Amino acid sequence: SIDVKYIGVKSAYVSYDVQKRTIYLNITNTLNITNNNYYSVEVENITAQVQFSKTVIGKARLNNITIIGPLDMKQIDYTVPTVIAEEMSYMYDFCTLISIKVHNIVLMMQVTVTTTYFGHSEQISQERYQYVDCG
Amino acid sequence: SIDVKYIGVKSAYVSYDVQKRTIYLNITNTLNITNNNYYSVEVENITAQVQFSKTVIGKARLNNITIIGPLDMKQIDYTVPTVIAEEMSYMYDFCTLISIKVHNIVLMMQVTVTTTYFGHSEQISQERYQYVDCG
Amino acid sequence: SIDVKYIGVKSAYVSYDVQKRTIYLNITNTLNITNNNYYSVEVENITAQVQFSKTVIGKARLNNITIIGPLDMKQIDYTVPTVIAEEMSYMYDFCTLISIKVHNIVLMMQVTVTTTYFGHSEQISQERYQYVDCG
Ligand SMILES: *[C@@H]1O[C@H](CO)[C@@H](O)[C@H](O)[C@H]1NC(C)=O
Ligand SMILES: *[C@@H]1O[C@H](CO)[C@@H](O)[C@H](O)[C@H]1NC(C)=O
Ligand SMILES: *[C@@H]1O[C@H](CO)[C@@H](O)[C@H](O)[C@H]1NC(C)=O
Ligand SMILES: *[C@@H]1O[C@H](CO)[C@@H](O)[C@H](O)[C@H]1NC(C)=O
Ligand SMILES: *[C@@H]1O[C@H](CO)[C@@H](O)[C@H](O)[C@H]1NC(C)=O
Ligand SMILES: *[C@@H]1O[C@H](CO)[C@@H](O)[C@H](O)[C@H]1NC(C)=O
Ligand SMILES: *[C@@H]1O[C@H](CO)[C@@H](O)[C@H](O)[C@H]1NC(C)=O
Ligand SMILES: *[C@@H]1O[C@H](CO)[C@@H](O)[C@H](O)[C@H]1NC(C)=O
Ligand SMILES: *[C@@H]1O[C@H](CO)[C@@H](O)[C@H](O)[C@H]1NC(C)=O
Ligand SMILES: *[C@@H]1O[C@H](CO)[C@@H](O)[C@H](O)[C@H]1NC(C)=O
Ligand SMILES: *[C@@H]1O[C@H](CO)[C@@H](O)[C@H](O)[C@H]1NC(C)=O
Ligand SMILES: *[C@@H]1O[C@H](CO)[C@@H](O)[C@H](O)[C@H]1NC(C)=O
Repeated sequence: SIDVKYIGVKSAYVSYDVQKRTIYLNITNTLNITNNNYYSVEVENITAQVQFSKTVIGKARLNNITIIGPLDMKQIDYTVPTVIAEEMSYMYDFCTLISIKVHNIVLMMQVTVTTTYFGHSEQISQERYQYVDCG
Repeated sequence: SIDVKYIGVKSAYVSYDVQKRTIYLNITNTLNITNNNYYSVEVENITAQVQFSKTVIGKARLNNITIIGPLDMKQIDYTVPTVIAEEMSYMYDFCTLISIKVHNIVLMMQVTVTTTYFGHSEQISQERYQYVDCG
Repeated sequence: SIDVKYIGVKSAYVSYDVQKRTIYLNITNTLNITNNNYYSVEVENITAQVQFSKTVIGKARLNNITIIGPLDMKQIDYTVPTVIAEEMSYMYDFCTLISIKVHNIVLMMQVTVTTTYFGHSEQISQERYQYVDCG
């Protein structure tokens, strides 16, 4: 990345801003902007690139061979009982939340067992989070 | 990436902004903008690129061979009982949520077992999250 | 990517904006904009690109061979009982949600077992999330 910007409200190169209930009288504004941008990003000069994978098996006895990749979830139990017994009561639940395994952003790249790779990998995440808002 | 921008409300190169209840009188605005952008991104010069995969098996005895890739979910149990017994009660549930395995963004790239790859991988995520809003 | 922009409300190169209840009198605006953009993106110069996959089996005995790719979901149980018994009660459920495995964005790319690939992979996601709004 080159230019990553997070701005809460207002982003401006030039901002002539006047707010409310304001007197803006007898103003002479002169502005000259000579802006130039030159970009040379991700230039590659490879005369020879070689990726080689070789597997050779000869008169071999293989048994009980197990290969497991990443992210192996096994024998997982969730138990969230919710028992509510009432007896001449006044129940007032305004905003009650029961969240189980809530995912917002899941970015996965090159999650493998055997990988051979060359170059650039980029991940960018921007957000403005707000889970619960009870007024 | 080159230019990634997040702006909450207002994005402007030049912003002459006047708000409410404002007096904007006798104004002389002169503006000159000479803006130039030059972009040279992702240029590749490869004279020779080779990817080679070779597998050779000779008089080999293979048994009980198991290969499992990523993201292996096995024997997963969710149990969320919800028992509500009432007896001359006044139930007032305004905004009650029961969320199980809620996914918003799931981006998956190159999730394999054996991978051979060359170049650029980019992932960009932008959002403005708001789960619960109870007024 | 080159130019990724998220703007909440207003995006403008030049914004002469006047809000409500405003007096905008005796104004002389002069604007000159000489804007030039030059783009050279994703240029590839390959004299020779080779991808080679070879499998050779000779007098080989293979047994009990198992290969499983990614995203293997097995023996998954969801149980969400909802028992509600009433006895001279006043039930007031305004906005009650029961969500199970809710997906919004699922982008999948190159989710394989054996992959051989060359170049550029890009994923872009933009959203403005709002799950629950109870007024
Ligand atoms: C604004 O400028 C004009 C011309 O120069 C002038 O006549 C006027 O008096 C100025 N305003 C005030 C409030 O003096
Ligand atoms: C920008 O404009 C002003 C306005 O008179 C001028 O004086 C200045 O020489 C200009 N600059 C360029 C680089 O054009
Ligand atoms: C890549 O191309 C040639 C070959 O190597 C080299 O002379 C040149 O300077 C390189 N380009 C850049 C932008 O570096
Ligand atoms: C390992 O080998 C034994 C006997 O050789 C067999 O009983 C067992 O099942 C094998 N393991 C697996 C995971 O298959
Ligand atoms: C605005 O400019 C004009 C012309 O220059 C001038 O006659 C007038 O008086 C100015 N406004 C005020 C409020 O002075
Ligand atoms: C921009 O415009 C102003 C207005 O007079 C001028 O003075 C300046 O020389 C200009 N600049 C260019 C680079 O054209
Ligand atoms: C790629 O093309 C030729 C061959 O390598 C080289 O001379 C040139 O400079 C390269 N181009 C860039 C933009 O680097
Ligand atoms: C492993 O081998 C044994 C006997 O050779 C067999 O009973 C068992 O089922 C094998 N494992 C699997 C996972 O098949
Ligand atoms: C606006 O400009 C005109 C012409 O220059 C001038 O006669 C007038 O008085 C100006 N307005 C005010 C409120 O002065
Ligand atoms: C832009 O327009 C203004 C208006 O007079 C002028 O002065 C300036 O020279 C112009 N610039 C270009 C680059 O054309
Ligand atoms: C690609 O074409 C030729 C052959 O390599 C080279 O001279 C040229 O500079 C390259 N083009 C770019 C835009 O790099
Ligand atoms: C593994 O081999 C044994 C005997 O050779 C067989 O009973 C079993 O079913 C095999 N495993 C699978 C998964 O088929």
